[PDB]
Amino acid sequence: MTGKELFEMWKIINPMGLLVEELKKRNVSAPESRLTRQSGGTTALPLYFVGLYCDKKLIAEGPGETVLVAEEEAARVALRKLYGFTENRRPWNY
Amino acid sequence: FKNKTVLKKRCKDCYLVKRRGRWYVYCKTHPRHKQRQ
Amino acid sequence: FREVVETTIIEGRITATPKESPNPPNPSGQCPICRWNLKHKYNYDDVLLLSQFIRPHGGMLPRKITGLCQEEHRKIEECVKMAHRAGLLPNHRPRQLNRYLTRWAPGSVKPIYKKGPRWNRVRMPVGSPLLRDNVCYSRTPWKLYH
Amino acid sequence: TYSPLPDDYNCNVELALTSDGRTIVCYHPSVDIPYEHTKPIPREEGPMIEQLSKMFFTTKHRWYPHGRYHRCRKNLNPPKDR
Amino acid sequence: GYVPKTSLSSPPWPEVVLPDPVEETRHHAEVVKKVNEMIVTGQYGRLFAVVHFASRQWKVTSEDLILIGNELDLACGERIRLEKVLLVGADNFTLLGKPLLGKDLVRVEATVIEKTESWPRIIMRFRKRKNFKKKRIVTTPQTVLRINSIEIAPCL
Amino acid sequence: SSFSRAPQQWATFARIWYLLDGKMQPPGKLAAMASIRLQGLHKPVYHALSDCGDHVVIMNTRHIAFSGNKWEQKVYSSHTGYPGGFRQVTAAQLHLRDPVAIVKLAIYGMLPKNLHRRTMMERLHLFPDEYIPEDILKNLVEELPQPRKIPKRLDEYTQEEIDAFPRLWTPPEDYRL
RNA sequence: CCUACUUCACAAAGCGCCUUCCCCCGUAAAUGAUAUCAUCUCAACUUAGUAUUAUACCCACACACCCAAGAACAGGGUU
Ligand SMILES: [Zn+2]
Ligand SMILES: [Zn+2]
Repeated sequence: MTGKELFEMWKIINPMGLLVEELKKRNVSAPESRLTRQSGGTTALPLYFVGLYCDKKLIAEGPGETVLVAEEEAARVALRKLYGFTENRRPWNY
Repeated sequence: FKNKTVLKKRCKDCYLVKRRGRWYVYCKTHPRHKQRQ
Repeated sequence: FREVVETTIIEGRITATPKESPNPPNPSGQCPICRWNLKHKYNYDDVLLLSQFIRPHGGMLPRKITGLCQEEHRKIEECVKMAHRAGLLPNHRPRQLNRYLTRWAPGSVKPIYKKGPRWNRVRMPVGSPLLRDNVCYSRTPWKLYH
Repeated sequence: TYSPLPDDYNCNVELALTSDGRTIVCYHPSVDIPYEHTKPIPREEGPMIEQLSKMFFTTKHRWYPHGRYHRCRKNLNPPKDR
Repeated sequence: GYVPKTSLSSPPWPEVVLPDPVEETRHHAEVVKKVNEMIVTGQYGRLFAVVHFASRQWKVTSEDLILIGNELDLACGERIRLEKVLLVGADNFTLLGKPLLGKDLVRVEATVIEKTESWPRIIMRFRKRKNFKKKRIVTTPQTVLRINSIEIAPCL
Repeated sequence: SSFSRAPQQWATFARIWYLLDGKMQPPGKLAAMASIRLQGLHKPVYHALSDCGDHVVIMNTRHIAFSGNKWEQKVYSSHTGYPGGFRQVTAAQLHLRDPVAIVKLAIYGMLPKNLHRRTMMERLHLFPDEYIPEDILKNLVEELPQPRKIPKRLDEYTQEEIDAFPRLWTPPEDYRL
């Protein structure tokens, strides 16, 4: 699993729904998806950054080609942060 | 006008004026003195 | 400043005239520029400085009246020409390409059809050589030719 | 109040020297995007090459095909890193 | 020496007033203490490090691979400590040596994962119309190292 | 960090839209900025083969300003290819004919002289006046600072600034002026 | 371009006929400072002074035979 990604190893569907479930378990209101940054919205190569905000607090933001894809990726990033499987997490100890 | 590298006033009424980028000697009394740099 | 008024009968009346600001930084200086420590510290765009030596219609004022040095009067005259050509004195006029630092009158310069070889290039003057000694805060000196 | 660089973007940088002065510590926590700085989520060959060039802001040249020579020189199993 | 405000009267750059040395030293002590407490509590994830090994500087992290272009006189699988660590950095803080960090601060450990020879490199000389043509093949020895761990200690 | 591979790559290599205002700005400095952005030399991930250029939208190109007498001295030379087809036109004439040619040519000359130059120019959008197409406006991301700070006119200077600036000399009272 | 004339003859030609439309700047002046006159101004500026050639032309588009279209291909017509 070194170099692998959390959802590369554990395939999931509806990461936004799964994140909503996790926040409900943690007794937290559903996150608000918001457009933090965007570029070339009307072009064929857009860049959208979508951040999920918990009571006006950013929990995770993700990039994408469309707003839906960016929101989905932001949900995945939020899930990674919640589960502690972030890319910059502590290495495994050998 | 006569083209001259060195402009010289020939009479009293000859006057030097820099116009359209270059010097000219104009003269009302003797228009013969007209010189252009 | 005296102004001539007609009604024909014509007479001259002296009106309010500005006075030099109190406490010059460098009293006992040759010209006003030196008195106020501006020897090499003004440019074509310093309209506040330049307009103080300008007739209401844009003409320069005589050196005898202004008290400026010969070199400082020349510098001010050139800077005023540049400011007029750049349009920084819209109110000082006799009665559409944006420019600045134009040394020559626009109507007296011919196009550079044949710029010479690299070693003998014909360069386009920029600014005025009279301001060559202005205070330079940049590593490289001002390029008077482009 | 002096700041080495604007603190608005990419992190809040704080430089320091250790007491011995032989190492430099930098504390740079990332700065989150304020909620107020965000917007709500909204809810023939010739003509074809012209359309593609307009779409992707490229030139026509890259949309024309290439010969078998190049198509077969191209490596179909390139090495992959990371 | 007053000068009226003209374009060239003042320098074109903003005036910067550096913090007074005493207050700045107190602030440095505060920041260093904060970072040291982060290290003590283990508030970091991946650590990277710029380490000067062989003759070059490598940006390194745990599990990384490094290809030294020479034999190291070490048995394969042997563990080593890389000692010239110029920089150690985390998500929220970085430590810079002047020019090297102390041994007590950082401990970068590697392992000789492989010893090999480089692919044949061709050295050809040629000069036209001189009958001058020479060819040589060189295989430089190489050692692959795997960086196992990067450790930091609260020694600031 | 923590992005998936494809979103991370897309974000890293996405092309941003920049806006330059050419009003009273030197076309050369505008072109330097635009050429850097078009090549992508403003990105740390830059590489000639990565196609990392960005979009640059320059407005008010009709209102650029040349230093010196360049409007009259600078000459743009072209040849139709036919005998007697050599055309030399001054900067002022070229500007009057095409209000975009000057900036377009400056950026073209500043770009690298290879096959990517015209692809880069395809990402350059020059508009003579303040009007910009709506799609381009929505695409815009950032506005670059104008390279040259426009000097103020007397008509623009505030009375407070005029008062602050000292009077330099005592004009003789008995003078016509 | 072929109505005449002519070479000639279901048409090609001239010796025949028809149509041909915009400037460029060298200087001459007005007002006016530096240099309170004066001064056409690589001073600001006002005219002769204009190019930023104005336009005109073309703009549709799926066998076989004929063609004023044509080397082939292509093009026009086939009601
Ligand atoms: Zn005479
Ligand atoms: Zn003096």
